[PDB]
Amino acid sequence: EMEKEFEQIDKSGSWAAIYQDIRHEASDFPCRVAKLPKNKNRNRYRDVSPFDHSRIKLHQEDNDYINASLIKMEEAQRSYILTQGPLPNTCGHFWEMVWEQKSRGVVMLNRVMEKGSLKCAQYWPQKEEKEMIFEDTNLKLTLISEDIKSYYTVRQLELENLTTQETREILHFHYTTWPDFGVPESPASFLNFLFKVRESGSLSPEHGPVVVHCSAGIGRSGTFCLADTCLLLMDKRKDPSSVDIKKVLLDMRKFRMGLIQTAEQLRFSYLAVIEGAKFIMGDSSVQDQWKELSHED
Ligand SMILES: NC(=O)[C@H](CCC(=O)O)NC(=O)c1ccc2cc(C(F)(F)P(=O)(O)O)ccc2c1
Repeated sequence: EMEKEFEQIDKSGSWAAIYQDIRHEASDFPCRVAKLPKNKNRNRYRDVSPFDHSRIKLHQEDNDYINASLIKMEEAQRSYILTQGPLPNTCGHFWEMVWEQKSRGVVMLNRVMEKGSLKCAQYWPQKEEKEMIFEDTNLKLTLISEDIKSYYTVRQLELENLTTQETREILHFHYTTWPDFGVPESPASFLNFLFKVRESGSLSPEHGPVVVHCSAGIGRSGTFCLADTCLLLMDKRKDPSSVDIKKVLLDMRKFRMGLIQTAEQLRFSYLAVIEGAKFIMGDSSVQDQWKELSHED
């Protein structure tokens, strides 16, 4: 029982313990390819690498490496590609990955400038008159429109494979107020963001997996995916009471290491899922409650 467990853990103040027990149970698979001397500059962080069994491969011959993982949730029937914030030298690989995996949406949960350093490279154009070209991967990216809100910006991008001259629309959902190792403003804000992503059609099975990222591609990225997966499960299982957030997070960590970086982020996932459960069990008629509470404007 989810809500019961939440109160139980809250009262005794066991969030750090619960979280740490999860870390101590977390799967462990090799990241041999990530550690090859030729991929050192393709990794943002030394301790954050994709497992070999689930890493996304680039359809390049000389080097198919990119720090990205395919989180394949079998029961929930949803895949997500979690990846690190692109480096100055991996933006072409990033968009290449987007192209080859046929993703339709990209979810950015961090800021290019967090605290005081490159927490991510500026991988999309900021002005529609100044398209970006990644000569290494033969891709062109142009900004078509932007929809700025208080805590998130949604963008329409046109990615073109210059070899094929084929064009595609990519939706970019950027959560601009989620601090590294921090939590969203509230379950409402987060859920308002999640549902807009759901509504765009970016998560549909007719498209490639949505590409989700923050700085390392594990904390905020993990919190986002855990919530979405648990909500999916509560909408599918005979009884949502059976959805164990802890077990869900553990199956996710079989695909990428370090998902959810703080006890507070795990606690927030409980909060987000419980709140989101309300608007899945019929009461969806008042979803606008989140849009109002999130402020948005
Ligand atoms: N300089 C490094 O590469 C060290 C290495 C630490 C070690 O080797 O033990 N690791 C990091 O700097 C390092 C590791 C995980 C992070 C995780 C986050 C994050 F949780 F906020 P995320 O949501 O962006 O994944 C942000 C920054 C993060 C930095």
